[PDB]
Amino acid sequence: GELNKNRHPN
Amino acid sequence: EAAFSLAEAKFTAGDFSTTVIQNVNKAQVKIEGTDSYELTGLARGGEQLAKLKRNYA
Amino acid sequence: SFFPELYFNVDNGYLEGLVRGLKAGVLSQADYLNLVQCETLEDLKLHLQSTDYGNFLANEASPLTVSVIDDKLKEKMVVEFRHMRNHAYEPLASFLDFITYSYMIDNVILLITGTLHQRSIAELVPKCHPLGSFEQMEAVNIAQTPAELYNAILVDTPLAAFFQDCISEQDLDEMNIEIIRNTLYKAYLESFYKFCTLLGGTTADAMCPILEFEADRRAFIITINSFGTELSKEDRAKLFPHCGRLYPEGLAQLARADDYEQVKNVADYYPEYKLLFEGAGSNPGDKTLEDRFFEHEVKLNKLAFLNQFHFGVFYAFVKLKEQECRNIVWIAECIAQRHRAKIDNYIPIF
Amino acid sequence: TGLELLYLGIFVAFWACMIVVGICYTIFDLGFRFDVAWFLTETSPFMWSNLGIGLAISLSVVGAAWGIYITGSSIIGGGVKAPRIKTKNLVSIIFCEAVAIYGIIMAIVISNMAEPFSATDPKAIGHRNYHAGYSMFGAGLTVGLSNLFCGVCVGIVGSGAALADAQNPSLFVKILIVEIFGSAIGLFGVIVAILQTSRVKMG
Ligand SMILES: CCCCCCCCCCCCCCCCCC(=O)OC[C@H](COP(=O)([O-])OCC[N+](C)(C)C)OC(=O)CCCCCCCCCCCCCCCCC
Ligand SMILES: CCCCCCCCCCCCCCCCCC(=O)OC[C@H](COP(=O)([O-])OCC[N+](C)(C)C)OC(=O)CCCCCCCCCCCCCCCCC
Ligand SMILES: CCCCCCCCCCCCCCCCCC(=O)OC[C@H](COP(=O)([O-])OCC[N+](C)(C)C)OC(=O)CCCCCCCCCCCCCCCCC
Ligand SMILES: CCCCCCCCCCCCCCCCCCCC(=O)O[C@H](COC(=O)CCCCCCCCCCCCCC)COP(=O)(O)OCCN
Ligand SMILES: CCCCCCCCCCCCCCCCCCCC(=O)O[C@H](COC(=O)CCCCCCCCCCCCCC)COP(=O)(O)OCCN
Ligand SMILES: CC(C)CCC[C@@H](C)[C@H]1CC[C@H]2[C@@H]3CC=C4C[C@@H](O)CC[C@]4(C)[C@H]3CC[C@]12C
Repeated sequence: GELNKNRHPN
Repeated sequence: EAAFSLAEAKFTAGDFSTTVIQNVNKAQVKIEGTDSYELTGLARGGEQLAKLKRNYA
Repeated sequence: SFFPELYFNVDNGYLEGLVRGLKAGVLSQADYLNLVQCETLEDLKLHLQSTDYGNFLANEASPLTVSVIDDKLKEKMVVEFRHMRNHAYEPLASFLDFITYSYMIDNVILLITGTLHQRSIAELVPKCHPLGSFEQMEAVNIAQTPAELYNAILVDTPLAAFFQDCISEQDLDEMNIEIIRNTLYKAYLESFYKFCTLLGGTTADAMCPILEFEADRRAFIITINSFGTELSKEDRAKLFPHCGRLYPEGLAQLARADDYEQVKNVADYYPEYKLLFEGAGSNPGDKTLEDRFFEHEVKLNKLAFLNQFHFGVFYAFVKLKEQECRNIVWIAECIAQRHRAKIDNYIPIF
Repeated sequence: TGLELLYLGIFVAFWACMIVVGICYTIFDLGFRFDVAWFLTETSPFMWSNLGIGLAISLSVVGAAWGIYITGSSIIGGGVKAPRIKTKNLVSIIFCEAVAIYGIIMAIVISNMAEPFSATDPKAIGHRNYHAGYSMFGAGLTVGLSNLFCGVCVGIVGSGAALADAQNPSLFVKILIVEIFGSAIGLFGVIVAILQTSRVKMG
């Protein structure tokens, strides 16, 4: 898992 | 086997699914070493949860 | 002696009898075998209906799932504990509140974890343990401000006393959530031990051993799990509760410990823990250290029922029913995943 | 422990006062003023006898009530899940109540020994009347306190037996024996009281 620059989870 | 290890972990560590899903932070495996779930089973989880991680890895 | 016989039943005799009656309904070994022989979760419910559980699961949907069974078991335990609490007086009420602090400590950790990661606090309540529900509205509609949440905890939560172990709200964003949880649990366990000792009499006698084992197992497992992590020894020793039987030079040796062999050497000084470590082979196919500690905890809780005029019966019943719910969920998991081989890993009670 | 603090303070103050008062009386050669004879003699035998009867009945009833509630709380708590208890364990309550009965009986056996004097001078009241008063008081104390302790003990054992019964029916029949033993003490007290007022005669 990771939260991207937009904090969108994968 | 990974699913059964997850069940065995839930036996001891309790309901850690919410804690795992909330403390996401950054990905440790990509397609890094940025571990974020260390100490999750610090008091109760311990080996089971560690084993769980290994299995899913 | 404190002569709890003369006055205990004045306020708590009815609840003593009621909680013992509830404990009489915990599945015995024969019931566990009967449930182990099931083939499908529907058959598990059938075999469970003949026990004290009855029709707690009849209403739920026919295509049963382990999550549904776990939720129903937790709901039943919560209902029973709440009914006992509502009929309890000041001292026993404080005791039961102390029991619920254990789950409030996890719920507050969930709240701060969600708030720091900017998720609505109202959306985190569903995942909180019912026994530690924050019915107070001061910690709701926080607007995702960690400082506001910390002030709410301090003002309108019994955890305010345990949050003085920290120094400021900045710690919420400074210390890892696990360290915060373990520090809160250390403070809560010390407060619980002091409360039980102040109660004295049979309560202290039958309750101090359980809290002492809790502290010792917390120390052992915090030492064992933190070997490969960044948790330094100095910061690790802060998480060891001081109630245990390891307090003089035992916790210090654990803090200096740097391997599982050294933890075993420290435990060797205490035969009751020496046996638990000896039986914990930890290799595949045999009981692990956590399972041995669970067995010892169940043994202590069961022995808590040999005393009569004490409040430790309520804590023992709560923990025994928690273990029973975990055992039933484990059996359901083994049934669903067809892993019959390990179906015997449940810890029997009575 | 505020009330406990008050009781402890009163007890300590009273007994420190008693120690200092005894020291002063002994040392100042004023012992003759500490006539225990005068206290035991001028004090009317009627006070002793009536306190004895009142205690014989009241302390027995206090023990019976103590045991009754001690065991009834457990009975009615256990019976929520095993109502059969209410049927079988009333025996415990019976034993507790039996205590009170002894009380009244001894009260009667003591109250039958009372009789006025028509005298006020200790030489006129006499050894017979003074001993009658003292022995009625002592018999009242014996029966009342023995019954109090027996009732409390039987109540504790009955609560234990009711909690045991809620989980295994075949235990009460073997635990009642303890209650029987706990009951014997009551009888003993009564016997002693009867021996204390056997040769008591006011008049
Ligand atoms: C705090 C809780 C509430 C209080 C609960 C407890 C109440 C205690 C009841 C007190 C009554 C005591 C009896 C009083 C009569 C006896 C007095 C006596 O011995 O002296 C007269 C006796 C006999 O006196 P006499 O016979 O020569 O006098 C002639 C006779 N009269 C007076 C009646 C005409 O000895 C003396 O003369 C002593 C003179 C000095 C006084 C010494 C008194 C002793 C105590 C003094 C200190 C206080 C003690 C406590 C310390 C502080 C608290 C811990
Ligand atoms: C740490 C505590 C502090 C110490 C003091 C405690 C409080 C005691 C004071 C209470 C008030 C009484 C004051 C005297 C009142 C007048 C009495 C009187 O007329 O006396 C006639 C009495 C009795 O009469 P008499 O003996 O004088 O007359 C002769 C009688 N024949 C012939 C029979 C012998 O005697 C005195 O003259 C007494 C004078 C001194 C009395 C002092 C108070 C006595 C108690 C002192 C404390 C005792 C413990 C000491 C150790 C403590 C250590 C911790
Ligand atoms: C706290 C638990 C209880 C123990 C402590 C309190 C005990 C006493 C409490 C009741 C009130 C006081 C009773 C005594 C009354 C005085 C009687 C009297 O004057 O006659 C005495 C009598 C008679 O006195 P008399 O003046 O008639 O002398 C005899 C004279 N001929 C024979 C000619 C008649 O003799 C005694 O001295 C008897 C001893 C008892 C009196 C002393 C009481 C002691 C009080 C406790 C302090 C002890 C001092 C050492 C401290 C350390 C202790 C380890
Ligand atoms: C220790 C230092 C030296 C002391 C020496 C002086 C003598 C002792 C005096 C007391 C000194 C200590 C202070 C205690 C104050 C009274 C007791 C606590 C407060 C109190 O009375 O309130 C509640 C009872 O209600 C009430 O107010 C009811 C009390 C009044 C009842 C009066 C009847 C008794 C008369 C005495 C004869 C009986 C003798 C028996 C041996 C009890 O409070 P809580 O414990 O529920 O709450 C916890 C806190 N309060
Ligand atoms: C270290 C701690 C202290 C230990 C020491 C003991 C302390 C005990 C406390 C009691 C007081 C001390 C005992 C000795 C003093 C007694 C009084 C003597 C004074 C006196 O001369 O009185 C005589 C009568 O008293 C008498 O003859 C009375 C005799 C009985 C005295 C003892 C009674 C005490 C109370 C016991 C209660 C036990 C209860 C058990 C549940 C005179 O009489 P007379 O014939 O000359 O009259 C002539 C009239 N014209
Ligand atoms: C406060 C509680 C504990 C009680 C008070 C202590 C009692 C025992 C003390 C306090 C003051 C004392 C009085 C002080 C002075 C005298 C005068 C003396 O000629 C006779 C005794 C007499 C009258 C004392 C009797 C005992 C006394 C009343």
